[PDB]
Amino acid sequence: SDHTTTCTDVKQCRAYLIDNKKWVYNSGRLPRGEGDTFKGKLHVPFVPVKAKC
Amino acid sequence: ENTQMSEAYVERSEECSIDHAKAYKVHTGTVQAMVNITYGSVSWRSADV
Repeated sequence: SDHTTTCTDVKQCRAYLIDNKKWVYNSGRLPRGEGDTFKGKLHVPFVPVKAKC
Repeated sequence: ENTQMSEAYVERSEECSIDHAKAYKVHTGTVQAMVNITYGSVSWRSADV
């Protein structure tokens, strides 16, 4: 919370955000997390099935 | 001054359980048939031999 930084410009300091309440699929277009990210699974809804055409 | 990892890895697709090319090796095996038999004054009776 708060933490008023004692420096001048907004262009010389980066910022981040650590939200861990929800979880995301490991895309190839997202940066990898810090350490051990767990292997928790979601089902794939529309699987292949052998039908009649 | 930065570093991006970007590894890649090949695994089996999810449609491989429904169509795939099984690769068999064939040796000689049994021969079966089916016959229709009548004789004299009886009807046709069939069995697997």
